[PDB]
Amino acid sequence: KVFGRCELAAAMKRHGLDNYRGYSLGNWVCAAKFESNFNTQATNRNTDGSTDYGILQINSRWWCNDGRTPGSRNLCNIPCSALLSSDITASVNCAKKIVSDGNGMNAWVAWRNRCKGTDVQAWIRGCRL
Ligand code: NA
Repeated sequence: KVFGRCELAAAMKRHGLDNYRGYSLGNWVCAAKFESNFNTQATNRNTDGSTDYGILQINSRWWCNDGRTPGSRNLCNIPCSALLSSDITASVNCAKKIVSDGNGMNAWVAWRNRCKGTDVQAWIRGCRL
């Protein structure tokens, strides 16, 4: 599923991401734009041979099982394929664990390089929330 910007903002807010660990809704929408272009089916191979899955490009090195990432963990206890669903529940639940790990949203390199310190409220502008 390719989410609309406000459509994804509504879904992330319903699932309790607005101001989760102090990160406003616009930070999460901005991360999703540059990670996945709001596409739940996005997959991208990392150089280390792990893969990133779904709207928030969650890595198989630590967070989900894809059966092809030697020496990896599955700390969200989910198949990585569950991170591609049109229903973002599994992605959001797993993102809450990631952002709680100690480095906040710096875990998402695209957030750090493209969203951090910017006017992220622009990403929820015009949305009925
Ligand atoms: Na894994």
